[PDB]
Amino acid sequence: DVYAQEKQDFVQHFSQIVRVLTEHPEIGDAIARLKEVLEYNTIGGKYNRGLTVVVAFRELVEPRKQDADSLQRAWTVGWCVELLQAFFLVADDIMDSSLTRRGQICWYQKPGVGLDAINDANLLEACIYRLLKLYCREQPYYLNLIELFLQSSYQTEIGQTLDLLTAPQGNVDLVRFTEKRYKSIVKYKTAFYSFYLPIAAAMYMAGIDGEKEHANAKKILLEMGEFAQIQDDYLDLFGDPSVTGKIGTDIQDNKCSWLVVQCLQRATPEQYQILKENYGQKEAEKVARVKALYEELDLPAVFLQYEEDSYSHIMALIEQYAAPLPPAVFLGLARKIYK
Amino acid sequence: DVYAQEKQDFVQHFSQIVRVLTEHPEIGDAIARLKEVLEYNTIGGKYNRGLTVVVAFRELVEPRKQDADSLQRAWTVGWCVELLQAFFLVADDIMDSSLTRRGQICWYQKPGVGLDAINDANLLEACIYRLLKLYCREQPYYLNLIELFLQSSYQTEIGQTLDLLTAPQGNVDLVRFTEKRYKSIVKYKTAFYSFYLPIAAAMYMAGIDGEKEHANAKKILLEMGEFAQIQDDYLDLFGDPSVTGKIGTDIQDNKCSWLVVQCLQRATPEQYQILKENYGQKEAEKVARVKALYEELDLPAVFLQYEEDSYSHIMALIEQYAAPLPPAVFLGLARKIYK
Ligand SMILES: NCCC(O)(P(=O)(O)O)P(=O)(O)O
Ligand SMILES: NCCC(O)(P(=O)(O)O)P(=O)(O)O
Ligand SMILES: [Mg+2]
Ligand SMILES: [Mg+2]
Ligand SMILES: [Mg+2]
Ligand SMILES: [Mg+2]
Ligand SMILES: [Mg+2]
Ligand SMILES: [Mg+2]
Repeated sequence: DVYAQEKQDFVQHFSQIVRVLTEHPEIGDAIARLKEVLEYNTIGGKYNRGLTVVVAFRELVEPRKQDADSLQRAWTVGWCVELLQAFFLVADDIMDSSLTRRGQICWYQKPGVGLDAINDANLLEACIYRLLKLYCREQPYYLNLIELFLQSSYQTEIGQTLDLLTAPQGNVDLVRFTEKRYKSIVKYKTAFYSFYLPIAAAMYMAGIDGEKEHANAKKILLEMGEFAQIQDDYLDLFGDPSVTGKIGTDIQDNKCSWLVVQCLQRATPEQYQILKENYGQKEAEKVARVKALYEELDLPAVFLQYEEDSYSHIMALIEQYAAPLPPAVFLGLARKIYK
Repeated sequence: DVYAQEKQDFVQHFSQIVRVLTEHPEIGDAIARLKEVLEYNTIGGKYNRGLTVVVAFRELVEPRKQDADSLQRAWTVGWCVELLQAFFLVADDIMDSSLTRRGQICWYQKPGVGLDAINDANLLEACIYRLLKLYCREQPYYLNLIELFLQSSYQTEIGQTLDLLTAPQGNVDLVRFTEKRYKSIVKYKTAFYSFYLPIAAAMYMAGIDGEKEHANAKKILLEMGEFAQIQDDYLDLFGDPSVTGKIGTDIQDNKCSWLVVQCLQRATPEQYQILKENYGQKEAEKVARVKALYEELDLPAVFLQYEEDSYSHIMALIEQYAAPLPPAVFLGLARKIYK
């Protein structure tokens, strides 16, 4: 695996990122806190979004053009994608009332952190533009990268607004949980930043700035993003937290999950009433009742059939839109998403 | 007053900003929520930071160069400074546990908003870069403006970290409340975004990009920022909430206020013990005890003498560093700050 090898080399570069971001004695205490925020929240994941930048860069740039400075800028932009994700996740954990992430308690759940995590999240986002300035300022793709990260943040935030508006706390929202609504939330809240952003960053760094090539890449990557969020929704309830590193909250949070959308399409009038009575509530027995209904409607089997259909669809889109990019750019990512 | 006239003309342009930011039917609901966030949080203030952009622009640019498009870009950048402030304040109200702002309950205290305000704050920040792209993309100062707003956000966030680290909830922190600590917090948390950012934005728009001229402007503006935060700290306890539009929380939040720093410099060993026992706690009787101690040490009189000394100092800095900029750029702002 092209990711599995480059993984340890990627993590080894974190130490330099922290040193450069921690490099005015008056702000000493604030800088020591930023280092703590970085070390707790940006390290511990699979680093698939950040590694995608590095792997795509090595596949798109001519090896004679892959000098020490060029590769350093590639790893740094990969770490900017990981920082963007860390910004979103620190805040998403507060708004989703989550307990754990990447095998440890959520940063905001830590004694002595609490709602100060809001500012900590904003500092993580600020660090992206600090790194882009320090390493890419004199490059011709500088403005393209800045605008890509800003645009990806706007899209994600619009997606999170849709996610939160469809999931009001204390209100029965089954009418809102439609396939059309689900597809819009997922496109904006995760597909852009998770798949389009790292490949587009590598494309701009390789000097591929054409509107058509970015549109063709986006066509594959947004569909891959849709499947990744469906899988994330499935694992929220049916995944092993020792593997996922987090505890699911979608049922309690009244979320427009892929699971609830599939339930509503297959439920009898009686089964709809069970869902209405038990969904979007904090009671453990009500959550268990929803999971029992999902297993009764064979939703894990419906998911298994969907993964197969989605995989074939994404492969047909790679055949249609990959050119002139090497298909291996999209196949490597598809190998990581589909298990 | 050059601000008092241009105030109504500034507010009249908000309608266009909202229309352009609310201009894909799938994200309809999210866009309707963004409009609600903008209308609740960006309108209702004095608009002094946003007006500073417009007034400084008209004073720095030749009237023959002040065309309809140029002025439209000036009002828009003024509204970007107001959006940046709205982003910081929506989040600062959550972390300071505030109740009201600009005469109404804090956005997060609204029933049905709560911690979703975290995402709402992030959308306000995203809107800045949406407006810069839509109006300033083809201008030579585009990258300078983007970098100025990003740098101002980083500085402010570093300042807020320092503010929160010096004010731990549940801990007696009087040792930390020094003049040197206070001056660092204030420089970063408010002075850059409140005074340096709007003048620098107008300077870049007028084609004044020289390192020396920006350094000379900053020398005046950061000192003005220091006084504005001291006045804000004084009004937190001794101001009229019908005038300030907000309720003070500095004593309850264990903040390193200018007032507590002055108290600690003038307190007898007995008075220090009263402060230690009553500061940084939510009990109304303990807050009242701290205010009684402040009035006993004549801190409102100490503030009155400070405003006079600060005013003379800022005027001496205008005489020293204003040139070649018209002194009226700094005098107009000084007239607004000093009451
Ligand atoms: N997309 C952000 C984070 C998530 O994927 P996560 O499962 O919390 O990591 P969400 O389900 O809240 O959308
Ligand atoms: N500077 C941000 C907001 C304040 O000025 P405000 O008094 O809450 O408006 P703070 O005192 O929290 O610093
Ligand atoms: Mg979540
Ligand atoms: Mg979420
Ligand atoms: Mg999830
Ligand atoms: Mg405050
Ligand atoms: Mg504050
Ligand atoms: Mg205050």
